Amino acid sequence: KETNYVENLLTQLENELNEDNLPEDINTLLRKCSLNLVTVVSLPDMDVKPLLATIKRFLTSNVSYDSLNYDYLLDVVDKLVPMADFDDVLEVYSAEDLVKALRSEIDPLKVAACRVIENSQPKGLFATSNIIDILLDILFDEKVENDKLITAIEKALERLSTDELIRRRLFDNNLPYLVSVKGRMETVSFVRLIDFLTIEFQFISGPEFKDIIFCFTKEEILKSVEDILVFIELVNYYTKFLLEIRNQDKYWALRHVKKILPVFAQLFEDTENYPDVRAFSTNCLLQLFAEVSRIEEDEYSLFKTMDKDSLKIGSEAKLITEWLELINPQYLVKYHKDVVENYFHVSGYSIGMLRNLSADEECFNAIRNKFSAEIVLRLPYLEQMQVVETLTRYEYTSKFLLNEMPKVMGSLIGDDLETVHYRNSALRNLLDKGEEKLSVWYEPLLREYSKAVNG
Amino acid sequence: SSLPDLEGRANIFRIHSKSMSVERGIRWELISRLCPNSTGAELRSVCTEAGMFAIRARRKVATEKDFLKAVDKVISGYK
Repeated sequence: KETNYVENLLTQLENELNEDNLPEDINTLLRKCSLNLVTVVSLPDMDVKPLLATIKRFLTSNVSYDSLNYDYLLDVVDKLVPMADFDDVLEVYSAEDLVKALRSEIDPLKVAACRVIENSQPKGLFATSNIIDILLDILFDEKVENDKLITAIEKALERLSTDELIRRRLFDNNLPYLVSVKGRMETVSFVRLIDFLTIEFQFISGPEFKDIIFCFTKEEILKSVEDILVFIELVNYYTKFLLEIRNQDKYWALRHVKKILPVFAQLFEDTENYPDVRAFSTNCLLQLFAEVSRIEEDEYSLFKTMDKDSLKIGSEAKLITEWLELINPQYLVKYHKDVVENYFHVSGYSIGMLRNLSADEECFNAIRNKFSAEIVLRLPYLEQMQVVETLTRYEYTSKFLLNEMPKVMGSLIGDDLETVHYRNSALRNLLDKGEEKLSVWYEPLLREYSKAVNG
Repeated sequence: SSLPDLEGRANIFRIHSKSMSVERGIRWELISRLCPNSTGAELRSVCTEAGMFAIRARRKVATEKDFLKAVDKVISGYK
């Protein structure tokens, strides 16, 4: 239907606010405004200048109200600014008005600015001005404990960072300031910088990249170990970094990082000196090592040095399963055929490693011998279905499950809801092969698939 | 479906620790920066876990360290 109704709700708010005294109902009205603004696409045909003028006036006026819950108002502002025509929004919240707002002491007014700056059109509007510069001083000030504002600043920054002009202001004009927060290393300020940087690396280009800000020295990483929360965030920053390297084919950045990586591995091995490292960060470190055994390099040069000197895959008794569940199976087969052959077996427990070792054909060949049709039927059905489903994932594994363990094929076809997910997953992954590849198995695979999905 | 913002995440953590025996100044903004793009009950489990690390170390009051142990277990912890 024709939603006029929405503008009727906005104008009636504009009136109840411009009044000499404000009602009790105002909060339920603002909530009704926020609710009706999610619904309806960019519509209510009027330049919104009156309500935004009234809203800006209401915020600059610090005025505490017994009824008014300032959040419900800002909720309207957050939803209004993007839907509204930005050229007319710039009239109310002028380029200078925002400089004024962000430098003020009125926290709700600052937030309003961040919603305006978030919805900047064109993006590089305030890139000529020091509006970007201000936001960074607020973001990196530990005394700023306003969660709604801190986020509004980041939500605004993330949106604007797609633009080259906005990024130039950050990594050139503000680059000296950014560098100061880094060497400063105050937990709250520093962690904010980590999180700001992990966002910025998504849009940063080869030249734009400044080594000084995105990279952490060996002496930096060791200094973080004191307040373990920082080391964890740093491990994370890098696991994330080494990932948006493969997930964007940004192999250029691989030189910058390669250097400090063994530091983490060293720190991991040392327990006599860094108990906090292996206590509070074992898992996320293992995650980062998994990423190192993935990076495009001269026959795993960096990773094998990291393994020989610090990781020592296989020497570590308790860790064998973890190594076999995480580290590149291409690498695992090449350098640890021993570890892969001697420690993997086909159990309910194994599944973790089974799904990782299956990923590389060469690796799966080294663990194909551990596959009896019997050893698999020993397991309960849920385990079997996980095993079968794992084998149903790759060409070589499906081909093996179909041809070599037909007793297992029989078990899958037969004669717990989790069991069914895995089974149906397996069933379809098999039917995607085709009538030919499947052969004797196609007719029942389809029968047992229709059986499972249709009813 | 949508996930919680840095603010909301801290709010989950703070409202949730009320019904928990927890030490004074746990830096909840910081704990939230360690659970990015993390579900409602994912964060609630980081609390259950923190509670467990306390019980595990024969403690009643859960440390921020117990929460760090909790994050590494639930968030950084692969199934």
